[PDB]
Amino acid sequence: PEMVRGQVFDVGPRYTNLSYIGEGAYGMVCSAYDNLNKVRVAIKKISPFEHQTYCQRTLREIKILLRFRHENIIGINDIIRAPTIEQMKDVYIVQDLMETDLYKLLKTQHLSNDHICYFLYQILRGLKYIHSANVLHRDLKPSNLLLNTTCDLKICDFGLARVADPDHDHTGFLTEYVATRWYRAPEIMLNSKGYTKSIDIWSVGCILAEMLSNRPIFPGKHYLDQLNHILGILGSPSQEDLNCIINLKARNYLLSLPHKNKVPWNRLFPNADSKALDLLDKMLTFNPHKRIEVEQALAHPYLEQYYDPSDEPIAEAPFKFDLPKEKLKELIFEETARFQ
Ligand SMILES: C#CCNC[C@H]1O[C@@H](n2cnc3c(N)ncnc32)[C@H](O)[C@@H]1O
Repeated sequence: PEMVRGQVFDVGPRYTNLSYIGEGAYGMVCSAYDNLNKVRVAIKKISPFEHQTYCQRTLREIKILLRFRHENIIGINDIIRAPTIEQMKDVYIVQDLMETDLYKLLKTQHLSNDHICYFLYQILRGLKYIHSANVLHRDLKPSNLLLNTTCDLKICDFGLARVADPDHDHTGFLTEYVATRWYRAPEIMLNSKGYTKSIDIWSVGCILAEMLSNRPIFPGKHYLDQLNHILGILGSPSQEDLNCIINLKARNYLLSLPHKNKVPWNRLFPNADSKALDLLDKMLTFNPHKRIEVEQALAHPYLEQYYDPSDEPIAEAPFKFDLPKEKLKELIFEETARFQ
Protein backbone atom coordinates (compact mmCIF):
# COMPACT_ATOMS: atom_id res chain seq x y z
CA PRO A 1 0.00 0.00 0.00
CA GLU A 2 1.11 3.56 -0.82
CA MET A 3 2.79 5.67 1.86
CA VAL A 4 2.98 9.48 1.94
CA ARG A 5 5.59 11.56 3.84
CA GLY A 6 4.60 9.82 7.07
CA GLN A 7 2.65 6.57 6.72
CA VAL A 8 0.38 4.42 4.56
CA PHE A 9 -2.78 5.41 2.69
CA ASP A 10 -4.73 2.15 2.38
CA VAL A 11 -6.94 3.85 -0.18
CA GLY A 12 -7.16 0.72 -2.26
CA PRO A 13 -7.04 0.34 -6.02
CA ARG A 14 -9.55 3.15 -6.64
CA TYR A 15 -7.33 6.05 -5.50
CA THR A 16 -3.73 6.33 -6.70
CA ASN A 17 -0.92 8.83 -7.33
CA LEU A 18 -1.16 10.39 -3.90
CA SER A 19 0.29 13.80 -3.08
CA TYR A 20 0.71 15.38 0.34
CA ILE A 21 -1.37 18.47 1.15
CA GLY A 22 -1.32 18.99 4.92
CA GLU A 23 -1.29 17.33 8.31
CA GLY A 24 -2.99 17.25 11.69
CA ALA A 25 -2.66 15.86 15.19
CA TYR A 26 -4.18 12.46 14.29
CA GLY A 27 -4.45 12.69 10.52
CA MET A 28 -2.92 13.65 7.19
CA VAL A 29 -4.57 15.10 4.08
CA CYS A 30 -3.47 14.09 0.57
CA SER A 31 -4.70 14.59 -2.94
CA ALA A 32 -5.27 11.47 -5.01
CA TYR A 33 -6.42 10.34 -8.43
CA ASP A 34 -9.93 8.85 -8.44
CA ASN A 35 -9.58 6.14 -11.09
CA LEU A 36 -13.37 5.72 -11.23
CA ASN A 37 -14.49 9.35 -11.64
CA LYS A 38 -11.29 10.35 -13.50
CA VAL A 39 -10.53 13.38 -11.33
CA ARG A 40 -8.20 14.19 -8.47
CA VAL A 41 -9.80 14.27 -5.01
CA ALA A 42 -8.87 15.02 -1.42
CA ILE A 43 -8.47 12.18 1.09
CA LYS A 44 -8.26 12.78 4.85
CA LYS A 45 -6.78 9.94 6.90
CA ILE A 46 -8.20 9.89 10.44
CA SER A 47 -6.91 7.67 13.28
CA PRO A 48 -9.12 8.48 16.28
CA PHE A 49 -9.94 5.21 17.97
CA GLU A 50 -7.63 5.40 20.97
CA HIS A 51 -9.29 8.52 22.41
CA GLN A 52 -12.93 9.10 23.29
CA THR A 53 -12.85 12.78 22.31
CA TYR A 54 -11.30 11.95 18.93
CA CYS A 55 -14.06 9.41 18.37
CA GLN A 56 -16.66 12.06 19.27
CA ARG A 57 -15.27 14.61 16.81
CA THR A 58 -14.98 12.02 14.02
CA LEU A 59 -18.52 10.73 14.51
CA ARG A 60 -19.99 14.27 14.47
CA GLU A 61 -18.09 15.12 11.28
CA ILE A 62 -19.23 11.95 9.50
CA LYS A 63 -22.83 11.94 10.71
CA ILE A 64 -23.49 15.59 9.90
CA LEU A 65 -21.74 15.70 6.51
CA LEU A 66 -23.46 12.53 5.32
CA ARG A 67 -26.87 14.00 6.12
CA PHE A 68 -26.26 17.49 4.71
CA ARG A 69 -26.41 18.19 0.98
CA HIS A 70 -25.64 21.81 0.09
CA GLU A 71 -23.46 23.58 -2.49
CA ASN A 72 -21.65 25.58 0.23
CA ILE A 73 -20.96 22.60 2.52
CA ILE A 74 -18.23 20.09 1.72
CA GLY A 75 -19.67 16.69 0.95
CA ILE A 76 -18.31 13.26 1.68
CA ASN A 77 -17.85 11.38 -1.61
CA ASP A 78 -16.52 8.11 -0.18
CA ILE A 79 -15.26 6.62 3.07
CA ILE A 80 -12.54 3.96 3.08
CA ARG A 81 -11.92 1.63 6.02
CA ALA A 82 -11.33 -2.02 6.84
CA PRO A 83 -14.23 -4.45 6.32
CA THR A 84 -14.46 -5.33 10.05
CA ILE A 85 -14.34 -3.36 13.30
CA GLU A 86 -11.43 -5.53 14.46
CA GLN A 87 -9.34 -4.56 11.45
CA MET A 88 -10.42 -0.90 11.36
CA LYS A 89 -7.55 1.29 12.61
CA ASP A 90 -7.93 4.30 10.31
CA VAL A 91 -10.77 5.97 8.43
CA TYR A 92 -10.23 7.85 5.15
CA ILE A 93 -12.77 10.51 4.20
CA VAL A 94 -12.80 11.32 0.47
CA GLN A 95 -13.95 14.80 -0.58
CA ASP A 96 -13.87 17.07 -3.62
CA LEU A 97 -10.37 18.50 -4.01
CA MET A 98 -10.34 22.20 -3.14
CA GLU A 99 -7.51 24.49 -4.28
CA THR A 100 -7.03 26.34 -0.97
CA ASP A 101 -8.83 27.57 2.14
CA LEU A 102 -9.55 31.09 3.33
CA TYR A 103 -6.75 30.94 5.94
CA LYS A 104 -4.09 30.08 3.35
CA LEU A 105 -5.57 32.57 0.91
CA LEU A 106 -5.57 35.49 3.38
CA LYS A 107 -1.89 34.86 4.16
CA THR A 108 -0.87 36.29 0.76
CA GLN A 109 -3.88 37.59 -1.21
CA HIS A 110 -5.79 40.86 -0.97
CA LEU A 111 -9.50 40.36 -1.64
CA SER A 112 -11.42 42.69 -3.94
CA ASN A 113 -14.74 43.94 -2.58
CA ASP A 114 -16.43 41.67 -5.14
CA HIS A 115 -14.65 38.62 -3.69
CA ILE A 116 -15.43 39.67 -0.11
CA CYS A 117 -19.09 40.00 -1.05
CA TYR A 118 -19.18 36.68 -2.89
CA PHE A 119 -17.38 34.79 -0.11
CA LEU A 120 -19.61 36.29 2.59
CA TYR A 121 -22.75 35.43 0.62
CA GLN A 122 -21.60 31.82 0.26
CA ILE A 123 -20.68 31.52 3.95
CA LEU A 124 -24.13 32.76 4.99
CA ARG A 125 -25.93 30.65 2.39
CA GLY A 126 -24.24 27.56 3.80
CA LEU A 127 -24.85 28.74 7.35
CA LYS A 128 -28.56 29.22 6.66
CA TYR A 129 -28.81 25.53 5.75
CA ILE A 130 -26.79 24.45 8.81
CA HIS A 131 -28.90 26.55 11.17
CA SER A 132 -32.11 25.39 9.46
CA ALA A 133 -31.06 21.86 10.51
CA ASN A 134 -30.95 23.10 14.13
CA VAL A 135 -27.17 22.59 14.01
CA LEU A 136 -24.47 24.97 15.25
CA HIS A 137 -21.07 24.71 13.57
CA ARG A 138 -19.25 26.29 16.56
CA ASP A 139 -15.80 26.54 14.94
CA LEU A 140 -16.21 28.83 11.93
CA LYS A 141 -12.87 30.36 10.95
CA PRO A 142 -10.94 30.94 7.71
CA SER A 143 -9.21 27.55 7.78
CA ASN A 144 -12.62 25.78 7.81
CA LEU A 145 -13.75 27.53 4.61
CA LEU A 146 -12.51 25.66 1.55
CA LEU A 147 -12.20 27.27 -1.89
CA ASN A 148 -11.81 25.65 -5.30
CA THR A 149 -10.22 27.23 -8.36
CA THR A 150 -13.40 29.10 -9.29
CA CYS A 151 -13.80 30.48 -5.69
CA ASP A 152 -16.75 28.21 -4.86
CA LEU A 153 -16.76 28.21 -1.06
CA LYS A 154 -17.53 25.13 1.08
CA ILE A 155 -17.84 25.03 4.88
CA CYS A 156 -16.01 22.08 6.44
CA ASP A 157 -15.03 20.48 9.77
CA PHE A 158 -18.16 19.87 11.84
CA GLY A 159 -16.19 18.06 14.56
CA LEU A 160 -17.23 20.58 17.22
CA ALA A 161 -20.82 20.98 16.01
CA ARG A 162 -23.84 20.58 18.28
CA VAL A 163 -27.62 20.62 18.08
CA ALA A 164 -28.90 24.03 19.18
CA ASP A 165 -30.11 24.15 22.79
CA PRO A 166 -30.99 27.74 23.77
CA ASP A 167 -32.88 26.71 26.92
CA HIS A 168 -29.61 25.36 28.38
CA ASP A 169 -27.22 28.06 27.13
CA HIS A 170 -26.58 29.90 30.41
CA THR A 171 -23.50 29.20 32.50
CA GLY A 172 -21.08 31.00 34.79
CA PHE A 173 -18.19 33.39 34.26
CA LEU A 174 -14.90 32.33 32.59
CA THR A 175 -15.79 28.68 32.25
CA GLU A 176 -16.56 28.01 28.62
CA TYR A 177 -14.38 27.04 25.66
CA VAL A 178 -16.31 27.21 22.38
CA ALA A 179 -14.69 27.79 18.99
CA THR A 180 -11.16 28.89 18.18
CA ARG A 181 -10.10 31.82 20.38
CA TRP A 182 -10.01 34.62 17.80
CA TYR A 183 -13.53 33.75 16.56
CA ARG A 184 -15.17 33.30 19.99
CA ALA A 185 -18.14 35.53 20.85
CA PRO A 186 -17.86 37.72 23.97
CA GLU A 187 -20.63 35.87 25.81
CA ILE A 188 -18.59 32.63 25.74
CA MET A 189 -16.30 34.21 28.33
CA LEU A 190 -19.23 35.73 30.26
CA ASN A 191 -22.28 33.47 30.54
CA SER A 192 -22.81 31.25 27.45
CA LYS A 193 -22.13 27.62 26.58
CA GLY A 194 -22.32 28.38 22.85
CA TYR A 195 -25.60 26.51 22.31
CA THR A 196 -27.37 29.23 20.29
CA LYS A 197 -27.09 30.20 16.64
CA SER A 198 -25.77 33.68 17.52
CA ILE A 199 -22.39 32.04 18.33
CA ASP A 200 -21.86 31.28 14.61
CA ILE A 201 -22.89 34.73 13.44
CA TRP A 202 -20.20 36.28 15.66
CA SER A 203 -17.59 34.05 14.02
CA VAL A 204 -18.80 35.09 10.55
CA GLY A 205 -18.47 38.73 11.60
CA CYS A 206 -14.88 38.04 12.64
CA ILE A 207 -14.25 36.39 9.28
CA LEU A 208 -15.71 39.36 7.38
CA ALA A 209 -13.47 41.75 9.33
CA GLU A 210 -10.48 39.55 8.50
CA MET A 211 -11.38 39.53 4.78
CA LEU A 212 -11.40 43.33 4.83
CA SER A 213 -7.83 43.64 6.13
CA ASN A 214 -5.99 40.25 6.07
CA ARG A 215 -5.52 40.47 9.87
CA PRO A 216 -7.68 38.94 12.62
CA ILE A 217 -9.80 41.70 14.13
CA PHE A 218 -9.61 40.31 17.70
CA PRO A 219 -6.21 38.57 18.03
CA GLY A 220 -6.33 37.60 21.69
CA LYS A 221 -3.01 36.23 22.86
CA HIS A 222 -4.65 33.77 25.28
CA TYR A 223 -8.14 32.83 26.44
CA LEU A 224 -8.45 35.68 28.92
CA ASP A 225 -7.07 38.32 26.53
CA GLN A 226 -9.85 37.72 23.98
CA LEU A 227 -12.48 39.81 25.77
CA ASN A 228 -9.99 42.71 26.08
CA HIS A 229 -9.69 42.82 22.30
CA ILE A 230 -13.43 42.66 21.67
CA LEU A 231 -14.22 45.41 24.18
CA GLY A 232 -11.29 47.51 22.95
CA ILE A 233 -13.13 47.92 19.64
CA LEU A 234 -16.82 47.67 20.53
CA GLY A 235 -16.42 49.87 23.62
CA SER A 236 -18.21 49.45 26.92
CA PRO A 237 -21.55 47.61 26.79
CA SER A 238 -24.68 49.65 27.35
CA GLN A 239 -26.74 49.50 30.53
CA GLU A 240 -29.47 47.63 28.65
CA ASP A 241 -26.99 45.05 27.41
CA LEU A 242 -25.52 44.63 30.90
CA ASN A 243 -29.02 44.30 32.34
CA CYS A 244 -29.39 41.27 30.02
CA ILE A 245 -26.53 39.49 31.85
CA ILE A 246 -28.07 38.24 35.07
CA ASN A 247 -24.94 36.41 36.25
CA LEU A 248 -23.42 38.65 38.89
CA LYS A 249 -19.77 37.66 38.40
CA ALA A 250 -19.99 38.32 34.64
CA ARG A 251 -21.88 41.59 35.02
CA ASN A 252 -19.62 42.84 37.81
CA TYR A 253 -16.51 42.07 35.78
CA LEU A 254 -17.80 44.35 33.02
CA LEU A 255 -18.84 47.04 35.52
CA SER A 256 -15.32 46.98 36.99
CA LEU A 257 -13.81 48.12 33.68
CA PRO A 258 -13.09 51.76 32.81
CA HIS A 259 -15.30 53.34 30.18
CA LYS A 260 -14.10 52.57 26.63
CA ASN A 261 -15.36 54.31 23.50
CA LYS A 262 -16.32 52.40 20.38
CA VAL A 263 -13.73 52.45 17.59
CA PRO A 264 -15.60 53.26 14.34
CA TRP A 265 -15.47 50.53 11.73
CA ASN A 266 -14.65 53.08 9.02
CA ARG A 267 -11.49 54.11 10.88
CA LEU A 268 -10.41 50.47 11.20
CA PHE A 269 -11.34 49.78 7.54
CA PRO A 270 -11.17 53.04 5.55
CA ASN A 271 -11.27 51.30 2.16
CA ALA A 272 -14.25 49.08 2.99
CA ASP A 273 -17.65 49.35 1.36
CA SER A 274 -19.99 51.20 3.71
CA LYS A 275 -22.70 48.54 3.33
CA ALA A 276 -20.17 45.87 4.30
CA LEU A 277 -19.34 47.84 7.47
CA ASP A 278 -23.03 48.21 8.35
CA LEU A 279 -23.48 44.44 8.08
CA LEU A 280 -20.21 43.85 9.99
CA ASP A 281 -21.54 45.97 12.85
CA LYS A 282 -24.75 43.93 13.01
CA MET A 283 -22.85 40.62 13.12
CA LEU A 284 -20.34 41.90 15.71
CA THR A 285 -23.05 43.11 18.06
CA PHE A 286 -22.26 42.54 21.74
CA ASN A 287 -25.75 41.47 22.88
CA PRO A 288 -26.36 38.04 21.28
CA HIS A 289 -30.13 38.66 21.31
CA LYS A 290 -29.70 41.84 19.21
CA ARG A 291 -27.13 40.19 16.90
CA ILE A 292 -28.34 39.74 13.31
CA GLU A 293 -29.51 36.24 12.34
CA VAL A 294 -28.40 34.41 9.21
CA GLU A 295 -31.54 35.02 7.14
CA GLN A 296 -31.46 38.75 8.03
CA ALA A 297 -27.81 38.89 7.04
CA LEU A 298 -28.59 37.38 3.62
CA ALA A 299 -31.21 40.13 3.08
CA HIS A 300 -28.80 42.94 3.98
CA PRO A 301 -28.24 45.54 1.21
CA TYR A 302 -24.53 44.60 0.98
CA LEU A 303 -25.57 41.21 -0.48
CA GLU A 304 -28.36 42.54 -2.75
CA GLN A 305 -26.70 41.33 -5.96
CA TYR A 306 -26.84 37.70 -4.75
CA TYR A 307 -29.82 37.54 -2.37
CA ASP A 308 -32.50 35.11 -3.52
CA PRO A 309 -34.36 33.20 -0.78
CA SER A 310 -35.78 30.66 -3.25
CA ASP A 311 -32.16 29.75 -4.11
CA GLU A 312 -31.02 29.61 -0.46
CA PRO A 313 -32.29 26.18 0.52
CA ILE A 314 -32.90 24.74 3.97
CA ALA A 315 -32.59 21.23 5.35
CA GLU A 316 -35.33 18.66 4.80
CA ALA A 317 -34.86 16.97 8.18
CA PRO A 318 -33.30 18.93 11.06
CA PHE A 319 -31.51 17.14 13.87
CA LYS A 320 -34.08 16.92 16.67
CA PHE A 321 -31.77 16.28 19.64
CA ASP A 322 -21.02 9.81 27.61
CA LEU A 323 -20.30 6.88 25.30
CA PRO A 324 -17.07 4.88 25.67
CA LYS A 325 -14.76 4.95 22.68
CA GLU A 326 -15.67 1.33 21.91
CA LYS A 327 -19.33 2.26 21.37
CA LEU A 328 -18.21 5.27 19.34
CA LYS A 329 -16.03 3.11 17.09
CA GLU A 330 -19.05 0.85 16.55
CA LEU A 331 -21.12 3.89 15.55
CA ILE A 332 -18.42 5.16 13.18
CA PHE A 333 -18.26 1.68 11.67
CA GLU A 334 -22.05 1.63 11.27
CA GLU A 335 -22.12 5.18 9.88
CA THR A 336 -19.55 4.36 7.18
CA ALA A 337 -21.10 1.04 6.10
CA ARG A 338 -22.92 2.51 3.10
CA PHE A 339 -19.62 2.91 1.22
CA GLN A 340 -18.51 -0.74 1.42
C1 LIG B 1 -7.77 20.47 9.88
C2 LIG B 1 -7.06 20.25 9.30
C3 LIG B 1 -5.89 19.86 8.38
N1 LIG B 1 -6.03 20.40 7.03
C4 LIG B 1 -4.77 20.21 6.33
C5 LIG B 1 -4.93 20.56 4.88
O1 LIG B 1 -6.03 19.93 4.38
C6 LIG B 1 -6.66 20.74 3.47
N2 LIG B 1 -7.97 20.18 3.14
C7 LIG B 1 -8.95 19.67 3.82
N3 LIG B 1 -9.88 19.31 3.01
C8 LIG B 1 -9.48 19.57 1.81
C9 LIG B 1 -10.02 19.40 0.63
N4 LIG B 1 -11.22 18.88 0.58
N5 LIG B 1 -9.34 19.79 -0.48
C10 LIG B 1 -8.19 20.31 -0.38
N6 LIG B 1 -7.65 20.47 0.81
C11 LIG B 1 -8.30 20.10 1.89
C12 LIG B 1 -6.66 22.11 4.22
O2 LIG B 1 -6.76 23.20 3.37
C13 LIG B 1 -5.26 22.02 4.83
O3 LIG B 1 -4.31 22.50 4.00
